[PDB]
Amino acid sequence: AGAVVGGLGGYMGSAMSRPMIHFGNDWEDRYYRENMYRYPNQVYYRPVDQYSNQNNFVHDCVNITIKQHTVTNFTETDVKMMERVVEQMCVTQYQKESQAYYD
Amino acid sequence: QVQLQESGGGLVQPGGSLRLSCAASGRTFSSYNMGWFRQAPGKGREFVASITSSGDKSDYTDSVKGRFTISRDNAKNTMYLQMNNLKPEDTATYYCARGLGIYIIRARGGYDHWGQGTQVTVSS
Repeated sequence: AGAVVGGLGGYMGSAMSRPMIHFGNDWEDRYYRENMYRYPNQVYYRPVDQYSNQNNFVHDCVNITIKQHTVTNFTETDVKMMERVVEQMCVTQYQKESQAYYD
Repeated sequence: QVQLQESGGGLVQPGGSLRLSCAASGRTFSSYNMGWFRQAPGKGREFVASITSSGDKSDYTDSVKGRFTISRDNAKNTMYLQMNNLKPEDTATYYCARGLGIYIIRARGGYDHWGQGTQVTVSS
């Protein structure tokens, strides 16, 4: 809790298994298999009440998780692949937080 | 020391347009990322659009993309929201706010120094 990214605090997830992402292309699949452990397995997010819906929560979660990971060598290909796997984890995280919020 | 106050608003017909402004005090408006939020009756403030300090990057909630345009005039210490193709769902109090930290985000917690707000009503 209470994590700071880019000078803003109040960010909050537990580690998740990184799954394989299936890109529909042999080279991308092989590159992902080679590099997937360099990518995050925990996502940064903010409380669900700070968003209107899942899409906006997930947008921040993807953006900030990747920024935190890349500012703390990643190419543009790495960023694009991180966007795919981190989006899935952020969706999972949103469902966890949403269920807790509606209780 | 940068504080904010919205102007513009009022009534607009469905499909019409209007422009909101957000005037800033102090000397460093041009160093702040900025955002617009809106609060519909009985709801909390939720993201509409944001713009970086330089004006070079902007972001929008999906339901306003292509209809609303955020902009700023650093020389005049003001940010704008041009609202086109207004829909009944757009009726709300609109607030401007100063960005916290270096990254524009969509969360309500990414901004502070909220203006007092201005009202937009789509006619019915």
